[PDB]
Amino acid sequence: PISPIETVPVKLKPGMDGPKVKQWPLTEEKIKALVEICTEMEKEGKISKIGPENPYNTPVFAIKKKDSTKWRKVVDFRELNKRTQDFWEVQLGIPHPAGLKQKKSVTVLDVGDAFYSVPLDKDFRKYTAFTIPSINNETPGIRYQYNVLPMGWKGSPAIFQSSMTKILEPFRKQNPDIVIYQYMDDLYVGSDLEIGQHRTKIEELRQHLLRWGFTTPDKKHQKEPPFLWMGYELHPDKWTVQPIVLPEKDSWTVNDIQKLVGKLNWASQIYAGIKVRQLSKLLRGTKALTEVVPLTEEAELELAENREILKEPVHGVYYDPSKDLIAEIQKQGQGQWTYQIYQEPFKNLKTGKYARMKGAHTNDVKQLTEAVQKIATESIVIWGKTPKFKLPIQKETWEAWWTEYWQATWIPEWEFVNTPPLVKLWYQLEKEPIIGAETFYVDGAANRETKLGKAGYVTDRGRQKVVPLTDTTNQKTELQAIHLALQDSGLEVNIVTDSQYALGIIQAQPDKSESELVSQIIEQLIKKEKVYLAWVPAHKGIGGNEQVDKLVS
Amino acid sequence: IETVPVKLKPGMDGPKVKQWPLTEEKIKALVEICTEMEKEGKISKIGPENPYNTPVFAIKKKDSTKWRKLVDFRELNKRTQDFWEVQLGIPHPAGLKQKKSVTVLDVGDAYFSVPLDKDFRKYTAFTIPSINNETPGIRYQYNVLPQGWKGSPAIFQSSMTKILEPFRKQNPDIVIYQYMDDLYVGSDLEIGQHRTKIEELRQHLLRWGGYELHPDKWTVQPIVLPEKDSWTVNDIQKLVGKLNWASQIYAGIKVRQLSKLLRGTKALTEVVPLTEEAELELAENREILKEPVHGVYYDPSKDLIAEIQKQGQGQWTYQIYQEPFKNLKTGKYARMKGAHTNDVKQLTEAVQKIATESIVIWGKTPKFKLPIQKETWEAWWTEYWQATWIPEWEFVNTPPLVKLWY
DNA sequence: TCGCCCCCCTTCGGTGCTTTGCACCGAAGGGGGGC
Ligand SMILES: C=C1[C@H](COP(=O)(O)OP(=O)(O)OP(=O)(O)O)[C@@H](O)C[C@@H]1n1cnc2c(=O)nc(N)[nH]c21
Ligand SMILES: [Mg+2]
Repeated sequence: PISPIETVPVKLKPGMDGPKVKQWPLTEEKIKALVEICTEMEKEGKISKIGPENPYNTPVFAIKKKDSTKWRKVVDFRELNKRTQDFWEVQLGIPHPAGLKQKKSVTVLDVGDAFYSVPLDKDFRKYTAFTIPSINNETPGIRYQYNVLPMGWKGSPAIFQSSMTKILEPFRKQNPDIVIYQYMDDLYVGSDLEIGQHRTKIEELRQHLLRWGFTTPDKKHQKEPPFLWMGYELHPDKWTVQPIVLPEKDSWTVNDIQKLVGKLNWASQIYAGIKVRQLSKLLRGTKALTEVVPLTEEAELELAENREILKEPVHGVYYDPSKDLIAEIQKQGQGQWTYQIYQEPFKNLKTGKYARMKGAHTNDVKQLTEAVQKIATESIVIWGKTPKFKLPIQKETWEAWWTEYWQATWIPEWEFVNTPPLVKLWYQLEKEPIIGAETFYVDGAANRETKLGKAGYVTDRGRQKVVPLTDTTNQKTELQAIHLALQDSGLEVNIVTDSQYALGIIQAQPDKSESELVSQIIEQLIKKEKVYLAWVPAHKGIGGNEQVDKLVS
Repeated sequence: IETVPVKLKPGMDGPKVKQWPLTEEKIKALVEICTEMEKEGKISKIGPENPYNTPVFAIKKKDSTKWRKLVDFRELNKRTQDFWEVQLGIPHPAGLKQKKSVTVLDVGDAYFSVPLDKDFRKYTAFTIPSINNETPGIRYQYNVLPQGWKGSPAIFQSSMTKILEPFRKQNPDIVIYQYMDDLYVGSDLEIGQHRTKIEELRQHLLRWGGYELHPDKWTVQPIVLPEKDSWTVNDIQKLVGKLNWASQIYAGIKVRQLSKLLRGTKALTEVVPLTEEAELELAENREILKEPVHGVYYDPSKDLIAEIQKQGQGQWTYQIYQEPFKNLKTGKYARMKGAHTNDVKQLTEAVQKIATESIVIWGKTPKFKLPIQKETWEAWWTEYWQATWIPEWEFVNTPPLVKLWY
């Protein structure tokens, strides 16, 4: 049937006209599948024959459905889509089973031929003109236009969703104690009514839907657990992901690895401790999706660990609004973090991971803070509130950080949890100069046209060094000069530089870097006992700085 | 009444900004506020064929613990036609910063009695999100002058003067300034007498449709030089680097007689006696820093900019300028909630305070350069926002070379 | 040989700095998943 709901008015972008592209050849099975849907869709009023005074066209094809032998008619509206107005999409996100509450009675229903039940704005229909080929070289194809939302058109999802929202609204206001998760044409319906009253409400919902032209076929009407929903399985007390099958190859392409990393990220929502850093490294610097990539040793190890985790059965549980949400995080190494969200111990609502590298230079305290922020955002999305945190960082470590770091920072209510490795600051610059420690005046300069440079130092103990450098930069020579002072000094040292750039990096206490040079400076800072680092303006004849600046020249 | 024709700026389209995630309680407030606004015809349900959007959230001031809807129209306002060209601008009174008490009243509701040009309404769309994405976003657009839209005070301008004229007729020494949805109302009366006349202004407004600011003690915080009895090499280096940076702001500041006190490759902890010619140079520099800088004047045609540095133990310094190194104001913000725990709350409160001062002083808010990571700010700031306006901002990571402002 | 949404990982290119590379960031490529 076709909804009597009002059409949504739609325009082409200004200046634009409609598509004019010729149909391609398709197969006999596909053509007969299309004719069964086309001449039947015409009989249902879904399309109408048109002729040559309509100057638009677009080509059509068909793909198989997961609903047995049924085919899905789709038209290649790439051109019409570019010329169609923009839309504000109303699907803001994807519902998650960990946000469901336990319900006494649950139904999952699906609308039949959902897009084809919503009428298309009459003035727009002419732009959807297509043609069914039928063996191509037999006769010229018959021309049609859509009267309903076509699959493949940019506007169809939003106009369907908004129409579905309006049709459900009479029913939602009338039954506030019934939860209806509405995802496209798929309706999860939960309630705390007894099954008899519940089935009464389902039948009423189905009838309201049918008066608006939305069928609910029996094959897609689930009334018994486990419910198949959004790629999960809903049991009364728990939920699971539908099975995850990892590719197994003896030679891997880039595209294979890309598929494997995707599956693992999907798994990481319920499987704790998944890691993908070493597998993802394999994608860096490749240049074709069919290029063979040999797995490094680290990636085989990571893969083997994930496979072990995936062997074990896991489930999430459902949300209890009367209990706190709790989020716990563990460090996994090389900027990888994994977390669990629960309310009762050892009963996870869900898990996840954070592994993004933000910035050229960073440290574990910052990345922990990023993971906290990702989890805070995800918790607002799923549950409407943020959790309490359990974090593997000492209160003194945090307090040391946010009082020595110049940017505002914060972490909400959290409790220390001793699950090594702990998050820690790996060194701390002294706030005052160190008595009895050598004082290094450092400098590096580079010639920007030459790319040649020098890095050097002078010392209050009379020490001096200049090293030549090749294919370098201004900023690199300054890092290099500091590297050299750390290399030649004892366990305690005073350093004076005129590079705000270098001071800027080091003062943030990074413990990792995309730069091999900054990494070497970091490992040197970590081995020192005390380091005081001070800045002076360049080219101002300041004692020590002026002498090393003279010497670098 | 009939609508005023409104345009975007030439070659600009309307705002297309995504809704961010909202807590359960903010979502429930928005749904209640919006459905009642819908019933009253102030907003209308729309669909996805309107391609514009602006984020919506909600705030709750704690000595009026009802929720206030806030639509972040910053993008829309930037793209809306200026009203000075159409002569619909509001003038700033120079007397407001001279009063000893200024009270802010939220008069946004008066806008809802004036309809908005029907061709402009589509640019005001916003979307209420859904917990765990149970449903699609619910979309509305305005039929009336929106709160937080810069066009509403301009269009409502002549009507607002009519409602206000009796009150300031009766009270020639009280100064009222309209900024966006707010009236800033200042006087020199005793703190309990001031409050009483604020309640009288309310009741006159109520018959058709915060806390006390004190501009008298918005103390300027100059660049200060340490005072010690013995000075290390390190002390003099830190002192010289600071005055070199300050010579970009102040005129004729010397360090040549201090720089060569440090002649040679010296130990940072070596105590260096100050020469006559250096004590000479230093106290002169302290006098120059003492009283502010000659030749710096506000320009109403240029934007204001504010920089903030965290100083620690709840202290936050700030400068407001239009041209680099020509500060119209330098200050220090400090606020204790008795915990000392939240940098992000303190910074969010420092931002409202500083912007408030700019409204009082100059009639507009500055663009802030915020010393915080974008994503840390965006995770938490709406928890602490209490103004009906929102200033422009950007995120900076500036390591302190010198500690100039402390 | 299609559409719309979220997520992650990588790459690319635009912006602004009292720069000459560098760091930041948004958009677009690939993948996963949903309907
Ligand atoms: C969400 C959608 C509805 C639900 O899709 P659906 O699986 O429930 O199938 P439908 O209701 O049509 O009939 P059915 O429930 O009797 O089987 C469909 O209208 C169309 C849309 N959709 C789904 N997959 C695709 C696709 O790949 N390409 C396109 N352009 N659109 C698609
Ligand atoms: Mg269906």
